[PDB]
Amino acid sequence: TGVAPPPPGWTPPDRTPRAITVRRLIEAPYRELAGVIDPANLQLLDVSA
Amino acid sequence: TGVAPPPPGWTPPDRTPRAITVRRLIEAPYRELAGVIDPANLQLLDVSA
Repeated sequence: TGVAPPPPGWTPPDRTPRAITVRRLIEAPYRELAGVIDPANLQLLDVSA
Repeated sequence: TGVAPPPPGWTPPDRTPRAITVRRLIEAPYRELAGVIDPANLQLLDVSA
């Protein structure tokens, strides 16, 4: 025959999870602990926490 | 013609949010704070809170 069938099917999504390339680790300063931890528990926190 | 078509369609619900007419503001007494706040944080609360 002359005609040919082209690819178009469903084109499944390519989820295939990849590893994260951009990232970072940090230490939480007192600013967040002040606003996310209640005073009663915060005051008992030692300086080395 | 003689016959006429009456309204009945779907009668869409009238959601159309309105403003609240009845309301009030209050100050929470110690009764609720006692039962909703743990003792450790409550005891540190000043008298002016």
